[PDB]
Amino acid sequence: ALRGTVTDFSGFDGRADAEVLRKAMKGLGTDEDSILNLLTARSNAQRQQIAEEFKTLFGRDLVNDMKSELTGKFEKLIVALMKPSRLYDAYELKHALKGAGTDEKVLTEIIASRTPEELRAIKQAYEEEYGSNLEDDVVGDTSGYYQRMLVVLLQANRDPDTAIDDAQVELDAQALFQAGELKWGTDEEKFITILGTRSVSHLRRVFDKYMTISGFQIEETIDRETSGNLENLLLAVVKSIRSIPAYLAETLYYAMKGAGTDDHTLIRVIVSRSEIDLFNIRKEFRKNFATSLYSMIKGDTSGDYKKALLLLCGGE
Ligand SMILES: [Ca+2]
Ligand SMILES: [Ca+2]
Ligand SMILES: [Ca+2]
Ligand SMILES: [Ca+2]
Ligand SMILES: [Ca+2]
Ligand SMILES: [Ca+2]
Ligand SMILES: [Ca+2]
Repeated sequence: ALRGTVTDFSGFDGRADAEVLRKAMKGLGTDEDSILNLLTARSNAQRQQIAEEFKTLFGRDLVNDMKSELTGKFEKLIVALMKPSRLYDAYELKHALKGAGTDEKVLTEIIASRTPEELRAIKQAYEEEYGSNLEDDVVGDTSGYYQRMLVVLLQANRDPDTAIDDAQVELDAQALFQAGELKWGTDEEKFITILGTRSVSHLRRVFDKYMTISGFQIEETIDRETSGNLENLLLAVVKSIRSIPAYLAETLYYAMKGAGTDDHTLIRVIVSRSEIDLFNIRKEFRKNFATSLYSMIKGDTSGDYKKALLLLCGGE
């Protein structure tokens, strides 16, 4: 089913690539284009082996040398590209959570779209890297039913997908209907429990059944019932339940639609998904916005940043 756009380079020689990169950085100036070109064509695992070889040949740290060399967006992109896969989401969440700053955009995006298996992996990689517990960090920086919905999701405890029980499907669509539209106010506790714990395939049936009973798609009710971060988060969760690729594709579209470019989100989703499902994300993107992702990136960005980004997307 899923497909990323970056694979392992056949005929990889770690040590040959470290020499290319030394040479691209040695002395006056920088050859961005050999870096760019070499690195968007190696898998993340291969980038780690290259970083190892560079260190045993030159006693130098590859990423440190690269960030003295490079600047701006392209620096940020090559650095994200060099982050170990198993550490990148942990890193982005730690960086969303920190200082005064908490950036709900990133927290909502990662935690709503990662599977239980990935949230487990992420929670383990965060405490082992940052010496703080992820849940405790989120709680500390968030409030309300937004906070609670993130903790539910952080339990990575969604029900398995067994066979569908149609009475349960009816029972949950009716409960959501009584919790929001038939309610003066909203029973957010009900929404967080059903949306937060039920298996994915059962929620796909609930959403349709909800449509049938109410005449509304669940998104429309979420929008009528809730405001702010919690609205944002429940929308993100619902979208991810129907399709993580499609959700991420519209995260992308909106980063670079809104006049400027949310370079942070562009780098973050392209790099995070490049070996998971970025192919399928480009599919959902062509389907819904009637542009190729390539064409939209090619026009919203520039330089070596644009070149690297397009080599990572691929497409026609
Ligand atoms: Ca140099
Ligand atoms: Ca720099
Ligand atoms: Ca904070
Ligand atoms: Ca709190
Ligand atoms: Ca209501
Ligand atoms: Ca609203
Ligand atoms: Ca734009």
